[PDB]
Amino acid sequence: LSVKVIVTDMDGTFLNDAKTYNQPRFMAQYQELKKRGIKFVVASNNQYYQLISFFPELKDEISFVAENGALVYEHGKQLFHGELTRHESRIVIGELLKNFVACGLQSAYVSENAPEAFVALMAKHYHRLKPVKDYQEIDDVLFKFSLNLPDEQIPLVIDKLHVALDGIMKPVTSGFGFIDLIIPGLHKANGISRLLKRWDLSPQNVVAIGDSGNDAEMLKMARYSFAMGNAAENIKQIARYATDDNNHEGALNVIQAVLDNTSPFN
Repeated sequence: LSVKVIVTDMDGTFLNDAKTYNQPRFMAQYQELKKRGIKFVVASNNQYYQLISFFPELKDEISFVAENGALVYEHGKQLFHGELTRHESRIVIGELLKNFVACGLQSAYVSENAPEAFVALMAKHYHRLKPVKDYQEIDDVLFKFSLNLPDEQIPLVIDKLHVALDGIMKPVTSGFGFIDLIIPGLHKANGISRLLKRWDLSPQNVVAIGDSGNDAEMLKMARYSFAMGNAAENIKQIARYATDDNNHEGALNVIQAVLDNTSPFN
């Protein structure tokens, strides 16, 4: 019944619509959570480097479930990562060679022959982007591909890649003109579970805070599950408890309830 972990999604949850949060209030709150030995976790679809930019003073202290569970960090150190074999990366790239970025542990990668305009645009989206001559030559392992193409081609390319890369990777739509290739069995919720196992804690000790469809599993999992006021009704139905919306510090108010030991933590 004791709160030992607070986990939050970012977009639509810990962040307002302006993609910011009350940093001074959260700092003071975190100082207090640390005194009580309560872990704070950010769990999101977002890139690890996009998550930690929000926490420059806490990034080696709090924990991250990034890239929907393909990357897990605890005390500033990588605890878990997904990866493809040299074999599977070869297979994937073969199929793509019929513009893309490959995501590795140390860098993102693009072909040196890829259109220069595309390479310049990608450079803005990744913390590090390395032009490479050969994908079988790079010393990294890969967990994700991002593909850019005319959006009209997307439904057919998804169908093609779904069968062709079955059991290796799953194609999903991302933004306008983009497809992600993701490792199929890696999810936000099982990324969180990896942290719980490391800490010898149970989902019964967990506060989870979310708003969006991809928060459903994490919310089902946690004993103290909270849907943001802006959450769709289906998410509000899954979560046991409610809080104010993301433009009114709703996630911080949950943390406040834990600190106050008020309901449902009383």
